[PDB]
Amino acid sequence: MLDAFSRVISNADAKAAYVGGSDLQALRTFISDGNKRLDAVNYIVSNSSCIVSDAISGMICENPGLITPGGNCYTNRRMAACLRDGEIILRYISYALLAGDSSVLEDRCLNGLKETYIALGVPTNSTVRAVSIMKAAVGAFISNTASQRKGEVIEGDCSALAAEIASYCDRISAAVS
Amino acid sequence: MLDAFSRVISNADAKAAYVGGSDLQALRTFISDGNKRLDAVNYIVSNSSCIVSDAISGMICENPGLITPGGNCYTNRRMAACLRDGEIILRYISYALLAGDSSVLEDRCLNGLKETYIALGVPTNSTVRAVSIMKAAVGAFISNTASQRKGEVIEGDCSALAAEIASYCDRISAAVS
Amino acid sequence: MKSVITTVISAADSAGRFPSSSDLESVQGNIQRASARLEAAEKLASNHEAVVKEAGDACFGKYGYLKNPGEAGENQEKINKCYRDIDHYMRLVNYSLVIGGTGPLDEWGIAGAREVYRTLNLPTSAYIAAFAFTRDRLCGPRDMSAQAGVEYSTALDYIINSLS
Amino acid sequence: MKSVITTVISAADSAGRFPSSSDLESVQGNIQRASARLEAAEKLASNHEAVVKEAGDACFGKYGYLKNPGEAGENQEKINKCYRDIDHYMRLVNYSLVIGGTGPLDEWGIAGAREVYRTLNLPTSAYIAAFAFTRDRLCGPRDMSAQAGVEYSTALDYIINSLS
Amino acid sequence: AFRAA
Amino acid sequence: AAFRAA
Ligand SMILES: *[C@@H](C)C1=C(C)[C@@H](CC2=N/C(=C\c3[nH]c(C[C@@H]4NC(=O)C(C)=C4[C@@H](*)C)c(C)c3CCC(=O)O)C(CCC(=O)O)=C2C)NC1=O
Ligand SMILES: *[C@@H](C)C1=C(C)[C@@H](CC2=N/C(=C\c3[nH]c(C[C@@H]4NC(=O)C(C)=C4[C@@H](*)C)c(C)c3CCC(=O)O)C(CCC(=O)O)=C2C)NC1=O
Ligand SMILES: *[C@@H](C)[C@H]1/C(=C/c2[nH]c(/C=C3N=C(/C=C4\NC(=O)C(CC)=C4C)C(C)=C\3CCC(=O)O)c(CCC(=O)O)c2C)NC(=O)[C@@H]1C
Ligand SMILES: *[C@@H](C)[C@H]1/C(=C/c2[nH]c(/C=C3N=C(/C=C4\NC(=O)C(CC)=C4C)C(C)=C\3CCC(=O)O)c(CCC(=O)O)c2C)NC(=O)[C@@H]1C
Ligand SMILES: *[C@@H](C)[C@H]1/C(=C/c2[nH]c(/C=C3N=C(/C=C4\NC(=O)C(CC)=C4C)C(C)=C\3CCC(=O)O)c(CCC(=O)O)c2C)NC(=O)[C@@H]1C
Ligand SMILES: *[C@@H](C)[C@H]1/C(=C/c2[nH]c(/C=C3N=C(/C=C4\NC(=O)C(CC)=C4C)C(C)=C\3CCC(=O)O)c(CCC(=O)O)c2C)NC(=O)[C@@H]1C
Ligand SMILES: *[C@@H](C)[C@H]1/C(=C/c2[nH]c(/C=C3N=C(/C=C4\NC(=O)C(CC)=C4C)C(C)=C\3CCC(=O)O)c(CCC(=O)O)c2C)NC(=O)[C@H]1C
Ligand SMILES: *[C@@H](C)[C@H]1/C(=C/c2[nH]c(/C=C3N=C(/C=C4\NC(=O)C(CC)=C4C)C(C)=C\3CCC(=O)O)c(CCC(=O)O)c2C)NC(=O)[C@H]1C
Ligand SMILES: *[C@H](C)[C@H]1/C(=C/c2[nH]c(/C=C3N=C(/C=C4\NC(=O)C(CC)=C4C)C(C)=C\3CCC(=O)O)c(CCC(=O)O)c2C)NC(=O)[C@@H]1C
Ligand SMILES: *[C@H](C)[C@H]1/C(=C/c2[nH]c(/C=C3N=C(/C=C4\NC(=O)C(CC)=C4C)C(C)=C\3CCC(=O)O)c(CCC(=O)O)c2C)NC(=O)[C@@H]1C
Repeated sequence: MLDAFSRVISNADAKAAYVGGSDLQALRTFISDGNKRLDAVNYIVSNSSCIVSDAISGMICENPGLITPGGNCYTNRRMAACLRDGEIILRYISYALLAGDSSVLEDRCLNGLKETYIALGVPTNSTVRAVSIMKAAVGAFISNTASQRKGEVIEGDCSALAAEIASYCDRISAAVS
Repeated sequence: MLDAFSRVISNADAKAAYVGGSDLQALRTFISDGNKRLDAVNYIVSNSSCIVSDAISGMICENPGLITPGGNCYTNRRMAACLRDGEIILRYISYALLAGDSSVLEDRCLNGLKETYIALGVPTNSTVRAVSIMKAAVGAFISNTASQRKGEVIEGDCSALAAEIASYCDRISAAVS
Repeated sequence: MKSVITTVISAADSAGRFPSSSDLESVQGNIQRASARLEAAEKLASNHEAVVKEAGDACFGKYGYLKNPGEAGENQEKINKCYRDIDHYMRLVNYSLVIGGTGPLDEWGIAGAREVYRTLNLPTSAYIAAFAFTRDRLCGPRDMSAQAGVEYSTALDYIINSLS
Repeated sequence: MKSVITTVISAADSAGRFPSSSDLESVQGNIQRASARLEAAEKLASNHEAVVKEAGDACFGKYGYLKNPGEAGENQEKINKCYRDIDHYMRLVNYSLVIGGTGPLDEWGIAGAREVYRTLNLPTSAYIAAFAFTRDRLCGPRDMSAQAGVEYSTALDYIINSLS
Repeated sequence: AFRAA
Repeated sequence: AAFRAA
């Protein structure tokens, strides 16, 4: 798996060129803004439970047909597998946020996920909703604009981090879609 | 496995006591002097090839009977296995130096070494010699007084670390003895 | 006990590698962050009995039903054991802050918790409420420095997610 | 690529756990040490062609016999390949300095080398002579900062231990 | 089923 | 595996 730094090394290797200014600058910014990132990651792993239960729960309240005899969330065993999948998904997203790369979310999570859902009969369209609420919940907990959760981190700009985590959420839906 | 900090927690748990000043003090110096520790550990991993080869070689030049038909270092396959054992031992020593605890060297190395050597017929007395020379080289590469290796790290006091690494080398010798 | 060191040595031993750069560099994190978590740690030790009464109170103050017959706090015996567990948790919080990892909480607090509390009829929300108050009780400047309240709250948030 | 993040994230993925304290703390080691190794990285990129000629030079100065027929440097062509690899190693060194781990060198230079150099009859001591010169040619203040030199020598020492 | 499927 | 038994 790669991160922000080995991602540049991969791209610079393709040209057999040492890493210099152009590519070093941005990785220097990773460091500078690096403390914002660790908080960003912490805002996720600190409310990882609420985001998953809220997202699986929301996707069902809007589609009650899921907890119906014939729905993919019907029975305790299907509910528990879906909550677990949401937790796993939110976990790999959190990994890519700590690394500043999507390599780990796609290599170990989104690699064969949809096709997997095809076989089991797991609704990809509903899953894409669950992920959408998690993106909203996540996005809010990073900006510290959480409707209910209000922490005390020193104020600043985390829009690059929000835009980056949203992109990761977007490659999740894009993969099972 | 444990390190410097979790070893304190273990002893304080036995009393059901939070960790305070008295025990916090020592752990604070660990941090304080922590950069000398990182350096010392590097001095080992930096010359680990020379430290093992010189020691395995020494143990033989003083005891030619080891590379003789009947000796445990006779044949390439026994020599290579002895060099390998010398490399693994020094690695677990380096682990213990990085963590500030012997929990990892005795849990994962010295636990069943002697008895294993008894079974294999490996001379423990001779092994203790290789371990003894490794102690000297290591001691030398840590204090930066290496006859051949001379680096430029900022001067200071590393006797507590040297006395500390020596102690780990001693628990090896005492363990297979 | 999982820590920066314990993880870094475990990852290297698994591949039979001597410690390297990424390993020595990870411990440079300790030397930077130890101070903060070392602060709150001594904050707990220095005043852990006052924090636990506060946590204990809120728990039974929120859930009066626990003082009911056949319940978990039906008598001072079981009640005293409630405040006692809170302290066990709070003490492992102190441990994890000194370790700089979640080792103490994980092996001594979270492992088996699931089975023990269900088998003994102990409402998990009662635990969660005790640490949610404790976490929210923390006052930014007043009680500790900002980053010391971070490891403090991270640690408590950790226990909370483990109970939910 | 093995780094502070990749190691910490892989340790957590294996245990199915969200990033925690020692994970975020491990990367705080990143934010502290990047400067040093990042300095040395730009120093290579800016002047690696003088570093490889110097390294390539010392090598053939120490082992002149290699310019013999049926040798490894019997013709300028194979000679060109020697300096070329030296530059590969130095370029992966810069990679390892930017990554802050030994991954680029590990997979791109060190894995298979022994088999390749033995099968292709390229003396290992020549490589080590090139990287021992490079390491010791380093001048503390002159070429880079003090801690940048540490990361320089650490990387070069790593390549050497791998070939011995 | 993640591998096979 | 001789480390285990012995
Ligand atoms: C039907 C029963 C139903 C549920 C349960 C809803 C789901 C829903 N949540 C949306 C946004 C959202 N969710 C969270 C999490 C949450 N709120 C808290 O502050 C805490 C703590 C929790 C965890 C439990 C947040 C923070 C967010 C993001 C915005 C915010 O509320 O501040 C969401 C909107 C998604 C979108 O428009 O893309 C949905 C649908 N609501 C119901 O319908
Ligand atoms: C008989 C042939 C035999 C050998 C090969 C000897 C071994 C020996 N060396 C002892 C100490 C020691 N060795 C090193 C390693 C070394 N020196 C370098 O700087 C480099 C590089 C290398 C690796 C190759 C060190 C650093 C030391 C300390 C002093 C030194 O020479 O620098 C050792 C002493 C053991 C003791 O004090 O207990 C022995 C016996 N010598 C032989 O007899
Ligand atoms: C809400 C999330 C959705 C839902 C989920 C649901 N999925 C399963 C079971 C499986 N899904 C996976 C995939 C994952 N496991 C992983 O290890 C990874 C990451 C690397 C993922 C994302 C797999 C392997 C299974 C099959 C077996 C298992 O339980 O492990 C179920 C069970 C399906 C069935 O009924 O047997 C379901 C219901 N379904 C919903 O409605 C959602 C939109
Ligand atoms: C959007 C993400 C939020 C935000 C954050 C923000 N953080 C800081 C600075 C710091 N935060 C940390 C904390 C961490 N660093 C680590 O090593 C770890 C270990 C667990 C964490 C959680 C620290 C030490 C700093 C440095 C300075 C200080 O003490 O606050 C800032 C300041 C700017 C900067 O880049 O340092 C920013 C902007 N800002 C918000 O408003 C968000 C919701
Ligand atoms: C010089 C060092 C000494 C020497 C060594 C030697 N030992 C072996 C074989 C074994 N030693 C081990 C122990 C280790 N392997 C590990 O896994 C660990 C760390 C966790 C250690 C330290 C084991 C398992 C063996 C048995 C199997 C093997 O071939 O690897 C050999 C080979 C013995 C044989 O002939 O099969 C020898 C010769 N002997 C010397 O004379 C020294 C003092
Ligand atoms: C005995 C061990 C040797 C010794 C060392 C010594 N060095 C320092 C201070 C520093 N060393 C480091 C280097 C590391 N920190 C890391 O994160 C890593 C990553 C690979 C390492 C190896 C740093 C950055 C410092 C700060 C200042 C400087 O650049 O040297 C000290 C200072 C005193 C102390 O830290 O308390 C000393 C004394 N002295 C020797 O001569 C020994 C052989
Ligand atoms: C600022 C965010 C809020 C604030 C807080 C407030 N704090 C108290 C009193 C207590 N706070 C604690 C909590 C801790 N003490 C510690 O030792 C630790 C570390 C383990 C913490 C997290 C405790 C024990 C108390 C009670 C005893 C005391 O006076 O010290 C008070 C007193 C008011 C009250 O008891 O009702 C205040 C004012 N008030 C604000 O304005 C906040 C937003
Ligand atoms: C400090 C200990 C001593 C010193 C050294 C010295 N070294 C040179 C010239 C070179 N050294 C290198 C090595 C590097 N250049 C870099 O770009 C990097 C980073 C990748 C390093 C480590 C190179 C390239 C040269 C050759 C070209 C040059 O710049 O002139 C010289 C020249 C003398 C000679 O070739 O023998 C000296 C004097 N000088 C001091 O003051 C020392 C104590
Ligand atoms: C407080 C919110 C709740 C409560 C608690 C309650 N605890 C038990 C029994 C045990 N609790 C533990 C847990 C801990 N002890 C530890 O050793 C550790 C870590 C070091 C922890 C956090 C254990 C192991 C048990 C079993 C043994 C014993 O009784 O202590 C009870 C006993 C209930 C029963 O009927 O046996 C009590 C009453 N009571 C409340 O009201 C809460 C909801
Ligand atoms: C200089 C000290 C030595 C030398 C070299 C020599 N190189 C080869 C051939 C190869 N070199 C490599 C190694 C690298 N290439 C890479 O891809 C990487 C990492 C990205 C490394 C470090 C490889 C794979 C080979 C084989 C393929 C090819 O020929 O390039 C040769 C060529 C031998 C020949 O043409 O038969 C030579 C001679 N010569 C010296 O004198 C040295 C000891």
